[PDB]
Amino acid sequence: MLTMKDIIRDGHPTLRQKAAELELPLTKEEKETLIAMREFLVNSQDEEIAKRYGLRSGVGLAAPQINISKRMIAVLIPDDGSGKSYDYMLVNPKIVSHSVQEAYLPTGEGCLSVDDNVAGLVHRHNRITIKAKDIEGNDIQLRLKGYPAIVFQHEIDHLNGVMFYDHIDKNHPLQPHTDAVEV
Ligand SMILES: O=C(NO)N[C@@H](Cc1ccccc1)C(=O)O
Ligand code: NI
Repeated sequence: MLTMKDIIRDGHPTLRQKAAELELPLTKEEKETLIAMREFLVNSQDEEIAKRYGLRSGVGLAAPQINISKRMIAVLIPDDGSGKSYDYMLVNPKIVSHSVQEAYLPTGEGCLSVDDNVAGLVHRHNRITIKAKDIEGNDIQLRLKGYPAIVFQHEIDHLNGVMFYDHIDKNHPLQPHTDAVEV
């Protein structure tokens, strides 16, 4: 199983590289590392396993964060309210379209790879369409709004060497953009 030992930290140069596109089919090694990335998120969300193994709670993980410079992401967003849950292991995820209207978490964002908290709103697209492959090479198209769109944008950022804190207005960090939706 993966643990916080496996997650590299702000300053590691792998987090600032552009992740390489994967060829398909995936190698067994690649499937296994993507299943383990999901398993980490699952483990990080069980309070007993997470206490026992000192896991931070996470809803998304990009392979660069375990120092693998490949374009795979895991998202595990539990039901929490609506009936909408998100459980996705994506290969070569790409945002193909998005809203002009922005969205932000009113408390800013966190990062398993970031030991500090950073204050500041991170404005993202309220709505996105993603095309990607699943672990078996089949085609996935996601239409996402609000919380999940923000999480996926966070994870895809990692594949392009971008960190949540790069989006933070240096002067007015807690000023919401006009007509930006609060999630
Ligand atoms: O750090 C990772 N993945 O990179 N995952 C974040 C996801 C996230 C995104 C935006 C706001 C809050 C949280 C986490 O702490 O669960
Ligand atoms: Ni992060």
